[PDB]
Amino acid sequence: TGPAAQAAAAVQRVDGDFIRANAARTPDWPTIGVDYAETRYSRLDQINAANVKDLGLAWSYNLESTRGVEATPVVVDGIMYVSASWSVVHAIDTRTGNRIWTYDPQIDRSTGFKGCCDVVNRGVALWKGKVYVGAWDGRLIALDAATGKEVWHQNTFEGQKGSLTITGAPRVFKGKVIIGNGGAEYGVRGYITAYDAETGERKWRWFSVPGDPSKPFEDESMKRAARTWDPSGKWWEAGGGGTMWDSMTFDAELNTMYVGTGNGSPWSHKVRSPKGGDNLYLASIVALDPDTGKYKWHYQETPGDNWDYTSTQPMILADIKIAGKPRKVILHAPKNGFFFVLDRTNGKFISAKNFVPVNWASGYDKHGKPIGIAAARDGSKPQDAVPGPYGAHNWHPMSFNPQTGLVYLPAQNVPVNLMDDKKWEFNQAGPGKPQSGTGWNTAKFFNAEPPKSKPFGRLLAWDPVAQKAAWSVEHVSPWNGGTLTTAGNVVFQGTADGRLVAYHAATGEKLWEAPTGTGVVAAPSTYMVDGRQYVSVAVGWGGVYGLAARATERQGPGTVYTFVVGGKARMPETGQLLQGVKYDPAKVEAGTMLYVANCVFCHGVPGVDRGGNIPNLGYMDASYIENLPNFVFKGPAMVRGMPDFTGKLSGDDVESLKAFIQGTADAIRP
Ligand code: HEC
Ligand SMILES: O=C(O)c1cc(C(=O)O)c2c(n1)C(=O)C(=O)c1cc(C(=O)O)[nH]c1-2
Ligand SMILES: O=C(O)[C@@H]1CCCO1
Ligand SMILES: [Ca+2]
Repeated sequence: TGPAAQAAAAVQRVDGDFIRANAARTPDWPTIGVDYAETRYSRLDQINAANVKDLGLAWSYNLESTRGVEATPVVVDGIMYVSASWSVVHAIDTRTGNRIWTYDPQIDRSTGFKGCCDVVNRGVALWKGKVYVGAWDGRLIALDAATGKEVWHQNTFEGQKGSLTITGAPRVFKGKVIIGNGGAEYGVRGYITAYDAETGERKWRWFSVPGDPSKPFEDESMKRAARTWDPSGKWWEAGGGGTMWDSMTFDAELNTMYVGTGNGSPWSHKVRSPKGGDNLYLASIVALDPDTGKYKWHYQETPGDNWDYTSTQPMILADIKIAGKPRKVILHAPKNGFFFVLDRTNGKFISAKNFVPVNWASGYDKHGKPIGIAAARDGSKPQDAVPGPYGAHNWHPMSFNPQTGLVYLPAQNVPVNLMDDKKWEFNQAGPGKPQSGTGWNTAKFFNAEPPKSKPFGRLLAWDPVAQKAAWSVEHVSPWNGGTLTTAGNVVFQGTADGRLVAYHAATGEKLWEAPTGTGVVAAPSTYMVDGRQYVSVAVGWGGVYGLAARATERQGPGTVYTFVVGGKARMPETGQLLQGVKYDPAKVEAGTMLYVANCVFCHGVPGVDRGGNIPNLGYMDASYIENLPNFVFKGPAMVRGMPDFTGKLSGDDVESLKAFIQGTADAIRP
């Protein structure tokens, strides 16, 4: 009614000029990152360091999901849009806390296995009356802002090979809606595509890595890039990787957009490109002309990527003084553990400093190239990878407060040990090849020896000019949520252990907190409605680490929590180690290999891990393990994302899996 008409009117106003005008005072949060630079800085200061202790719950909304929720809500004139699990979009009237509409693309649940890292979505984009979502199955869908009905869709995977999915938020720059995809763990060729925002007509496409060099190159950037790959490994079969699954930003004055590119496929550099090569444009920040998609320049953060070191993590465009001169930069802290400051007018390196311990490089030289540590490229034997695949910083948003000059950065360590699988062949699944049973192709072996580093999680306030930490708050677990900062001198961040917390932006002192029940991964947003400031966070534990581990005992549905000074709304709202399953201990080794090939990256290690948004097999009732075939072949949980292993497991393979599951629980029992 009133909500639908308000929604139509509010979203109709969203365009480039609107996003710029929203800068002087930010009453709305029109893009997932507030502005095109994606600073995630609100200029609102009604909630400030002196009164944030009086925040209370204004309302909460049930997203009804059970898997990860990674999106920051966007809000214009009190009308909120946020996605949940399986690409479902919700439009919420913040004045009542009630649903306006829900759009469910009805993703085939049997395809949950096609993505490496949970069935997530990092948000929607708004533009001239429509809401855009990148769906799991490859559709870019434009929805009517008032009704949630589809206006148009594009099958963005048409004609492209491999296990592609979409998890990121689209961006709309100058009337073109742009989206990438995920899949480099499986073997795909990364690309982004731009479509007309009004009609959906395809406008341009840019691939981040070259195709078969015996075929015409799509553009000069591809011909140039081919000179940095060794064709003896036929990289184009597996695809090469380079997926752009998360960060994109835009500078309208420079008429330049920027995209972070992903890791190599397969992960092992010696397998992917045998004789060497930087493998452009993997692991880079790339600048493109937003109108034509044409390459302008790039800066490669990790040449010869060999550890799943994506550069897709969220960058922030900022204007800061360095060496006493004004510089227009890009701030970026990707998985590899270095905080980069780059010149956004030309891609020139300014500085890089590690923000956590690292063991693949000792630093960057004066030309902006890493100085490698040899052992890290020795794939012939197990080697701890620090930061490793989970990343020193993953997609969880960071934020920049220009008044303190600090970047509030979620940092962590999840120990992993890697070595190369020199006998890997693309799509040839087999025992011991990690998750190959559902299409992964990393060409690595994991934890052939136990990693030695210790896990950690902390919120860093990083000074990009001095390239050092101004303050740090230690958390109990890795995989804490994204951040928000505001002119009220506060920083908001949810924790893996189940709280939304506000800290003083200058000191890191904790000023306020509330429980969220489940661990939080998405970053909050803030906005004004009828003269009052609200802070909202969409809570749904998940993402790749959240599939298998957790730091709260409690599990519940995805929920948007919204706080205001004085709110009074009421808040909404482990196990036994498996024992007794009959098994043959002699089959534990065979079961270990079959389990690593088919189950580990969703169910974790039985008993050792406790379960995240997917339950751990070492804590299930014995009936599930005693009767395992009932569950792995066209099981009752297919509708929830448990794959069908028909044609993948046979004979006595399930008995071997039982032996590994009960045997591992028996080995660690106190
Ligand atoms: C992620 C893509 C998965 C892979 C790979 C495997 N499993 Fe799974 N499983 C997954 C989900 C999302 C679920 C449902 C969780 C819920 O209850 O909501 C499951 C569930 C199971 C179960 C319980 C079955 C049931 O009907 O309740 C079992 C026993 C199980 N899965 C076993 C299992 C094994 C042995 C796998 C490797 C062969 C395996 N799963 C892979 C997701 C994923
Ligand atoms: O290589 C890829 O294409 C790809 C895709 C995605 C994804 O789309 O979410 C992730 C990753 N890689 C990845 O390396 C990673 O650490 C990761 C974590 C998460 C998550 O949502 O928690 N997604 C992804
Ligand atoms: O790269 C991935 O898809 C994830 C990150 C952690 C392990 O595998
Ligand atoms: Ca990856």
